[PDB]
Amino acid sequence: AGFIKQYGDCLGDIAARDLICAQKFNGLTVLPPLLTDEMIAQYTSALL
Amino acid sequence: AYTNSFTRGVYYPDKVFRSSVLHSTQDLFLPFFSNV
Amino acid sequence: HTPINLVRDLPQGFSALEPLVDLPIGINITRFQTLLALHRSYLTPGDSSSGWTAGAAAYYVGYLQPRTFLLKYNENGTITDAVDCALDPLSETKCT
Amino acid sequence: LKSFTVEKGIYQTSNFRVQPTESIVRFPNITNLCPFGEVFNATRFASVYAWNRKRISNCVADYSVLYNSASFSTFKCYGVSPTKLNDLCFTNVYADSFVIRGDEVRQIAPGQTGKIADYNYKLPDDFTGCVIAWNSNNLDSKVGGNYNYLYRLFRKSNLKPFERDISTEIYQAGSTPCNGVEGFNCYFPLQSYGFQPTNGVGYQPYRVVVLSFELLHAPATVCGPKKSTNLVKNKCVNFNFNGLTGTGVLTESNKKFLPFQQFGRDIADTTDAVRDPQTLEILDITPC
Repeated sequence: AGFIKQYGDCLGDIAARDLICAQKFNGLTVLPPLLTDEMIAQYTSALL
Repeated sequence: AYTNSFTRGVYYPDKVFRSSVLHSTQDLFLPFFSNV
Repeated sequence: HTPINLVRDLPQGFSALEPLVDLPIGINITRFQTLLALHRSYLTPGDSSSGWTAGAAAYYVGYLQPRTFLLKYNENGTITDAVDCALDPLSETKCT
Repeated sequence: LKSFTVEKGIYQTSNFRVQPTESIVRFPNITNLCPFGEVFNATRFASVYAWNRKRISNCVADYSVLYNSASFSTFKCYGVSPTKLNDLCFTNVYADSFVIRGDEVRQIAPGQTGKIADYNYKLPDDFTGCVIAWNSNNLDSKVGGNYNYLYRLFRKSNLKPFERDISTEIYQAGSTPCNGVEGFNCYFPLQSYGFQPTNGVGYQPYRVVVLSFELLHAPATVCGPKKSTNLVKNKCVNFNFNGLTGTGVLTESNKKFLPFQQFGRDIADTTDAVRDPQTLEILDITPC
């Protein structure tokens, strides 16, 4: 969550302890959902 | 005379550091509960 | 190395063995033999007849076998536990 | 889209990628250098027939000094590029240092024949190694003549490569039993070289060192030196640590590595934070 990872924090053999960062390495990207969680709640609020 | 080496005989397979992970490997090890 | 108030048999507990040395000898070794030392006190005469004491110690030898193991790495990087998946059906499941 | 007209929407045209700023090559700390000084800057030299053989192993052998230095008349490497030694590593290295005549210097090479090549010091046809030689007219030569260096006139058969024969025994050329002494058809097997400072170039004694580099499967003990660069952090860089390479931004980490362990690893099996060979610092892995 947050979609922001410190580049530097990341560079060597430990950061891949952070799996997402490692994924960031090999072209694997995770696009964010268009409807944000906060947004999703509102619907759930409304439908309710 | 024989005894039971219950758990012992485990040494780090390599220099590589790992953390909070379960890493399977096959290496020469003393078998658990082996006869010594 | 660990201090122990062990039974003659080895203590039951888990510990790792860190690598001290890596020697490039590159020699083919078929066999080995252990060496012990004698211990003589002031009282003993120096001669080899019967003035010598081997001491209490005992050692054990086992043999390694290619096996699969699951090593659990701590946050530290030390290995807390291991599972011998060859050992038991419960163990076999653990690796899978 | 392969079209002149584009409908409204969001389209993925290309890929964004930060290019690396610089290249970093690294090898471990320089210490534990092989004693070259003992061989090259040696006080005394052995004879050709029985030459000194000092094995060099368990070190980072820095060849650069020998290649760059002016002091040697010639430096020739058959098997590998002389420039390559800094990069190349060999399982075992043997240094054969001996003093021989200048004219004969050419003989120290693979596939050669002569007094030294056949009887004295023979090299393998395949021989991989480098031969470095220089003059020692100043050191070795004596006005009276420096007899100390001997080579061999007679032998039962030709000498194999790197085989040396120290033996003093009287060689029996003929049928008559020598019984340990010279006489008809009995001669001391070695003859000395008369080097004198007055003599010519060919005549001058030369100290030659040949570094054979046996290559086996066995672990390689003698590797080349480390040409390293400075470490820059917080920048997408192309880094090359001891074993591995990659691009990312090296940052200070808060990881506690064990004294023995060199590299970390991802759960996934990735390269995450590495220990710098020069400084015992732990630097975490970040794709740029």
